[PDB]
Amino acid sequence: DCHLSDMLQQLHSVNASKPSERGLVRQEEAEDPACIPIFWVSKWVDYSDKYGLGYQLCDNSVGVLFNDSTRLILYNDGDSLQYIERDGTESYLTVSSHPNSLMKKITLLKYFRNYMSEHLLKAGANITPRLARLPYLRTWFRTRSAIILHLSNGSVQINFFQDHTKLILCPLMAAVTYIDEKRDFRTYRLSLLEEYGCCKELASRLRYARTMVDKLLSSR
Repeated sequence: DCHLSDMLQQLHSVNASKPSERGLVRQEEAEDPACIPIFWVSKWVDYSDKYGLGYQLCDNSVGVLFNDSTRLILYNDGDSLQYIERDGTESYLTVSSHPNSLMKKITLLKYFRNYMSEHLLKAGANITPRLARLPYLRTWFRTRSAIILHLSNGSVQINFFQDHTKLILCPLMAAVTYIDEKRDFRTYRLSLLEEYGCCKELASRLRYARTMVDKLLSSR
């Protein structure tokens, strides 16, 4: 994929600049407001053992990547749907049209939504949000330390288990959004982090992110 290789040059470049090793870190100068992601995953559910991965995007919409490789999205109007077949074909339905062939998949997805509503906290419920198309989870994996979520607008998001820190990388804006342990949000242009450096926390997570993209390319 083009975007994934684009993101690999961006991440390496920023890492080979050793931004945590500057004389004085001027991280704050690296911030670009024009680079704030339009979409990120706020909540997610790993029912992969029987059904697949359900997630919530920041706009309150939800989606599932089923085990049969199919995909379904529910918009924030709570009725409008998008179904994407295994072989990539998209289509638009309402829930209330009652398609018999999708009721199971509707119900499944509805469970997911209901569940993240009562049982999970919204990651980045604060972030100031910065017109674009609504993406689906292209693919995902988890390791021992994080879960990686690869969206179809090019974006890759990473959520570390240890301490709740998260990354939203966009290869189009060539920008990274870091979410620290206090749920504070900041967006950076990767090349300005090269120039003005950054703290040891963000640098070490960007060093990790690059390995995860090496994992995505290897499995794509």
